[PDB]
Amino acid sequence: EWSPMDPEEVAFEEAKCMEDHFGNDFGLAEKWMKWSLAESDGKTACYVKCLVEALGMYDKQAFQPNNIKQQYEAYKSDNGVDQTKGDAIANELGKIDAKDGKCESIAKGFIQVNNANKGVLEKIYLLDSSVRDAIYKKNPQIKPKGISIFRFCGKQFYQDGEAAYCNVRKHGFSDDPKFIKHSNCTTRGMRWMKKNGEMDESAILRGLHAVNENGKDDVVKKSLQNCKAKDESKARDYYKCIYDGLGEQLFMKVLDYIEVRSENYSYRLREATSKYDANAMRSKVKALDSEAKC
Ligand SMILES: Nc1ncnc2c1ncn2[C@@H]1O[C@H](COP(=O)(O)OP(=O)(O)O)[C@@H](O)[C@H]1O
Ligand SMILES: [Zn+2]
Ligand SMILES: [Zn+2]
Repeated sequence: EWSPMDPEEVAFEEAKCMEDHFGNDFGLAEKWMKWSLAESDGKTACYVKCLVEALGMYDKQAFQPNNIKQQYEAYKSDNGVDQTKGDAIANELGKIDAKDGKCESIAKGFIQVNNANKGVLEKIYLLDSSVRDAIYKKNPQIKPKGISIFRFCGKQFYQDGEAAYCNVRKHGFSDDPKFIKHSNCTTRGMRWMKKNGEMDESAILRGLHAVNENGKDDVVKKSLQNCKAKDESKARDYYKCIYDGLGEQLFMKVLDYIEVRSENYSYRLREATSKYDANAMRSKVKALDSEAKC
């Protein structure tokens, strides 16, 4: 089921749709980040479809006005949109064609509504820079941009420089009791574990393909299938199952790149940081060790 999303959740989902559809056209990716959605750019049609489904705007045959209303209500004290305009676009979007559910059908009505209320959707869905940043400042429990998911989780459970923490940095795993909470936080933050507590196999494979690995899909599937996990330590156990299946070297190569990208989800969509560079990763991992005082 869908529920209101915080600015980190929307930014995560937006970046995932952009990566899946931009097709190495960075100028088109730049337009999407600015929400310059124009039917006339080839790939934009199916990108909008990805975006509205991921944001809970589109479900069955047409849009869901009560989802958009729920998203507006969840952050009305911060989105800067009047109650009149809020309920307006919810109903205004829920009067769309849709019906069949094609890319060009949903994108046409979305681009049409977006241009009639420019900037309002970015505010309601917490992608507007001022709305996003104010929410982050008032909600320290949400991971903001500029800090990695592992560092954000690590600061909750470990003292900087403590031995168990530096083992996590060095080997990606720890036997100490705090690692159950930490790996639950990071596996969920990486979306390897979904909100409902179940593993997302495709999300793990995204991390492998990001570092240009290709033959290990059926290896990950077996690790998950044969894993004996108890609900008290569910994420930790699946995390260790993936660790053992891939081995430390490959597992950490995947995790290090996930960590670097988690500071700003648009990382791979800028051209200079669009390609995995194993040589550049060494100094990035070193800087993250230093940040943790390890
Ligand atoms: N919590 C977050 N964690 C990681 N990346 C985030 C988060 N929130 C937003 N982002 C990313 O931040 C990017 C914006 O970075 P930057 O362009 O320098 O900031 P701004 O919006 O001010 O331009 C967005 O495209 C989004 O992907
Ligand atoms: Zn090691
Ligand atoms: Zn096969």
